[PDB]
Amino acid sequence: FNFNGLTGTGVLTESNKKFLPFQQFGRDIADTTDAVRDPQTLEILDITP
Amino acid sequence: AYTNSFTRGVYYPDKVFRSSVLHS
Repeated sequence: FNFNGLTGTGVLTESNKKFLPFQQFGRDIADTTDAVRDPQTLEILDITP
Repeated sequence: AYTNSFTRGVYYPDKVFRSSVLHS
């Protein structure tokens, strides 16, 4: 995938989080990106190895 | 006059979503 220039690999899945309007990505304790907001439909997904 | 601020004055540092963690 390549989401707004951010590249990687994994499995996309529906998510049940509510990003604030000023947020785009979401990290964890390991500091890797776990969720992303689709830049077209504006839905939130979950990235899994 | 003077007053005491107890724990006021905190804002979001970055624009990244986090949940169920403790950040420094």
